[PDB]
Amino acid sequence: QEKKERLLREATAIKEGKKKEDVSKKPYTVKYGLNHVVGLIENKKASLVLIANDVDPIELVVFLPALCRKMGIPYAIIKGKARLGTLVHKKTAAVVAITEVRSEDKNELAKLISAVKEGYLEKVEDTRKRWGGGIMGFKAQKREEKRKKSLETA
Amino acid sequence: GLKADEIIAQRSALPAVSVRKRA
Amino acid sequence: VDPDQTLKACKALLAHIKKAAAADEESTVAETPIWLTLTTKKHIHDSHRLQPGKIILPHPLNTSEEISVCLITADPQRFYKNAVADEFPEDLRAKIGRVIDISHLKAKFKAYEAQRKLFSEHDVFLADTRIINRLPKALGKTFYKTTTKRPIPVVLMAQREKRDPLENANARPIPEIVAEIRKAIGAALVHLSPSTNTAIKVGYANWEPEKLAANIETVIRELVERFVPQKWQNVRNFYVKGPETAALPIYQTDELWLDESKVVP
Amino acid sequence: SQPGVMYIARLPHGFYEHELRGYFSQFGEITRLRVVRNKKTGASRHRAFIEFADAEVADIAARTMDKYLLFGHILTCKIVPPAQVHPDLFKGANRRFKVVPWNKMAGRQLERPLSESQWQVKVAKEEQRRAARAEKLKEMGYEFEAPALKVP
Amino acid sequence: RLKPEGNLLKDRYRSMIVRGKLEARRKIPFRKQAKTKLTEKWTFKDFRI
Amino acid sequence: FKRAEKYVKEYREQEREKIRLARIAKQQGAKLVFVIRIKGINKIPPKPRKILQLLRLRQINNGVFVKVTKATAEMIKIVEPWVAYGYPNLKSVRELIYKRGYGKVNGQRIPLTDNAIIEENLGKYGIICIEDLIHEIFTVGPNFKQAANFLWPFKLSNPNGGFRPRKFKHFIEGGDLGNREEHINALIRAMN
Amino acid sequence: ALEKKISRALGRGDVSNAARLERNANLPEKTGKPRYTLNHIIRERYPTFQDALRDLDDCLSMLFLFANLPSTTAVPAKMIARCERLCHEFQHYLIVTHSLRKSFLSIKGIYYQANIQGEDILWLVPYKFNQRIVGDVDFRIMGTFVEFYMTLLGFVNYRLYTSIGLKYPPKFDQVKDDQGAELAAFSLEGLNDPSQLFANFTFFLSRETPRQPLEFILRAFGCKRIGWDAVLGEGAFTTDESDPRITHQIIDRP
Amino acid sequence: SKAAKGAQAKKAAQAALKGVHSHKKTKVRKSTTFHRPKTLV
RNA sequence: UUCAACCAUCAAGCCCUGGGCUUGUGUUGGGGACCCGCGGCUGCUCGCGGGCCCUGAAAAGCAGUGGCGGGCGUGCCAGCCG
Repeated sequence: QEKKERLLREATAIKEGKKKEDVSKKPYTVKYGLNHVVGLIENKKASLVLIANDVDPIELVVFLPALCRKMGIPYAIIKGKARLGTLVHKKTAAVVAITEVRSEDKNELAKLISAVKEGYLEKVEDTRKRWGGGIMGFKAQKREEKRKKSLETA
Repeated sequence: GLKADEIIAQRSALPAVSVRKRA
Repeated sequence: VDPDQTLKACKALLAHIKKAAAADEESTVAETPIWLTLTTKKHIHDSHRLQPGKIILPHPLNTSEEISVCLITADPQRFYKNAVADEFPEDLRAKIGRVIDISHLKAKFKAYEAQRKLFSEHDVFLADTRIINRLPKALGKTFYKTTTKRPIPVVLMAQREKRDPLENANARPIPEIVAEIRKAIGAALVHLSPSTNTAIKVGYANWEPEKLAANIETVIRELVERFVPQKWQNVRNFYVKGPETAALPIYQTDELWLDESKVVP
Repeated sequence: SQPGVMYIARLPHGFYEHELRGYFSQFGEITRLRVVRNKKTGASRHRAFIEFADAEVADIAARTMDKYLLFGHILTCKIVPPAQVHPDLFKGANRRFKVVPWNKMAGRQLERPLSESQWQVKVAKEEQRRAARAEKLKEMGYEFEAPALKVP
Repeated sequence: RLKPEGNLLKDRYRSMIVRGKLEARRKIPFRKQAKTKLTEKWTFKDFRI
Repeated sequence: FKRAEKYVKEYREQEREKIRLARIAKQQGAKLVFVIRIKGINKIPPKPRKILQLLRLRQINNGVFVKVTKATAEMIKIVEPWVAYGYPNLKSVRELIYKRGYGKVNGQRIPLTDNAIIEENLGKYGIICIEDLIHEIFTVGPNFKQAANFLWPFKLSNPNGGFRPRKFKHFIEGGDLGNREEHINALIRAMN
Repeated sequence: ALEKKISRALGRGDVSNAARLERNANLPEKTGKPRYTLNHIIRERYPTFQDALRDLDDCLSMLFLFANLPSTTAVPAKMIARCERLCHEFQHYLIVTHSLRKSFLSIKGIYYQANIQGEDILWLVPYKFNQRIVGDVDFRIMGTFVEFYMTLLGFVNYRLYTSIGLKYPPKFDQVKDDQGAELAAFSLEGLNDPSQLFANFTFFLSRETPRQPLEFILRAFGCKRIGWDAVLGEGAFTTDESDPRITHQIIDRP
Repeated sequence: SKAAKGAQAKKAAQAALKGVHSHKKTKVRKSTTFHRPKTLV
């Protein structure tokens, strides 16, 4: 509906003989779409990248933290591709990016970037290099505990 | 300039990668 | 207060400033403010008044073309921006470097570094009286820890539900706005704080000593008449000094008490 | 067993003694707490020290609230070692820091009547103040005839 | 000073039942709840600090 | 568990309310108004809490009639962030008293199902019927205080409770402080 | 399904989409009408206008009862106002056609008997007091009856007004309604003997007298000038009691 | 006890870092047989 | 388990016809030189208030003064005064 209203205003501007840039202002939106966001990261235009934690197939985003580290882009893994879809008016978004905001939100964006850098990236710097999984089931853990206490007693 | 703008625009030293020349 | 002692002080202060700067030379002598210092027996005010009072001078201040003036108005800013761009004289158009309303000010200058950047980008700040009570919270201690660049009150309201800014601006005519802005830019500022001291910028070192004498004398009459409680019975001392010079007394009292009630046996 | 001392900084405005005690009492028992404040104005200096009864509780709370983004502030929460904790760190803790109006005291004391002997002290003092100012104005090249103060 | 008697809403309801457009039923203030078991989420179980 | 942001928000709300009350008390400075208790700040300072106790607005969606004097205007100015008030019209007063009118006799709540209760309890003041009560309330007579203390506070409803997606939503949103004048009647129609 | 879509929109945070979808719900709390349209049901249940007139006893008793009830979730306040509006329109038709025949003040309420097109219509109206809703009745299914009965009464009123050649719905003044006009807020306009018992009199109703039944009965039996106290509402012929033109006064004070 | 104090600290940390909706409602099933639910036709 | 917005986007009062005046109290914390005014301090100095710079809404003991009421003389007040 907002796009229809904007196009109506631009049509009236063309009818009265003005450019559409004279009636419309430069937009600031959250950038989305996986190919678009990857292109923005490669062009180093993205200021912040949020990547969904539940992308299937996982190969669509498995390179993206390393890409952000190579390009020096602040990234964060976030819960909910549906949650990002609520931002971008979709059912699902695999990744979203902020490139630039308005002047009244530049401070908030900088504070969010610093908060991400100090509270997520420095904490996951050492844990991201480890292997996951390897957990045993409940009965297997109990059997192993009984075995090790039996060996310690004997 | 502003420290907020510096924080937003801070990147690494690795040069940008482009698929093609753009208008 | 005899005028000859003050005008003699004018030559003495200007000569001392010039010979101290001699130890660009002209640029060092210039842009050096002259401060008139009020010393009272009591506190001049019971609380910190954050709106400066205006004293009109025969020789106005901020007359240099390099002075940048930021004007803060009520919503909308577009009407006042169009007024500056179209129906203002060219000298005021060159002098006014920024027009911003209170809503955009609260949106884009909430940050302390943003307030400091706005502080450094301009010299004289004028503020509409409809919004000047909200400016201490919007500008913080950046604009109000120092009394130099506090927003000077101007009247832009048309003298007589929620007003819609787009539909109506509720503004006085543009020549009246021009006269008010010129008067407020040229006026000198007095700041009321719970103190025995009050410093007023009356002129610069490159001015002529007679213009200093006239400006100091009219500041004396208007300040003791309007802003000093208990008139001259509160007045203790008047000094003239520069940023780095000593204080030259131009009036020293004979009684150190407000009245006979302070003297008790 | 061993008590724990946590230093917390980047405090947003409003996050003061009672708020800190109520928030970290959820984590564990707080024995002492002090927010560093300016004595001239009573305003907080955005830092505080919290002394928990239990060191492991203090450590858990510090790792929980380290780098916490609160009202535009990224909180700092560190555990100070028992070797580097100061013996007088919590002097004046667990009580209000009053806002004393020194400026209003000054106004009132210049509003007080004084007797004639200490008025003689004051006036005499201010004539040597005038004399020192005059002998400084000798090098100034400026002459001011200061009128004689009449004696009460 | 007239004191009205009866209740006209009750009268209309009784007229509905007596004329037989609906049958007389009683109010059920509490309905039986589904038998469920409370358990902790896996993320909150696997939380470690 | 309570959040640190909730602690900071509560402190800032209390500080702002303290500043507002101090400004009102420093500044200092006969119609009929209808006052409805709405949701505001959870923590109430003792003076607005005492004023709400006097006006019997302890529960949300309670409505009372207030005669505008200097003291009553001062109290309403004190408790604006927790109330919505305006000028009720004749239809609003009549519908409130006839549909949700309850009388306080022996400290208990009994509806006005007859003129007998009004005659037995306000007959010494010349009020012998519900229409006499409405006349006293609407014209603000000499016995308006006795009529208003006889009238129980009105328990208004929440129309949002009739719609399942917005079942938990409060009907009146806080923020529009001040007198609503004749626009309190839309709220009276919706909630009565 | 529409409610599920509204829940999805509110859960995703699309407030404009939620409002736009809620505009398609046709809620009784917003429209004053039943949620579902029963116009096709009315013709099926009443094959003839005579059958409608014969069920008008139950219809009028139910609607005149519910016009004085507080707002509930089952029966919202706007739908109660629509009940009152339909009852006032029916009363205005009875006044202009002089179809009202008998009235009776019992201990339960006021019985009215009218004659519309040869059919005797008898219904009971409560006295204007606070009405008690007890737990021994099924109030929600009573509200369903109310929805059906207002759907019937709208068509009955339309047919009666069109038969006597008047515009339906009548002109209604909201300012007079908020000032309390009640029956006096309606202006009946044309399209495109016991009836004159009170024709020559001027009546004044006092404060303690039942204004709506007295006004209805007097205007149906030929009174053209009824004044009353100012608190009783807008639309009085004369507010001042001391007017010399008034012939009769109704008082009930000791 | 020290274990109780530690458990309180862990619960406070969990509430601060994840929230308070730590539990889920699970159906009680008297039978081991699962039936296809009856849907609208 | 909601980190939103919400002061006066002008009112009231004087002059009595000029568009002017008065009130409506509302400021993050630190650091560095340095010219001062006034109070104490024998004095140094310490306070109160000004002047010139620097800063991500930055931070690592140094806390300092007389009381009314309230709570259990008091390292107690989501209560105030001086």
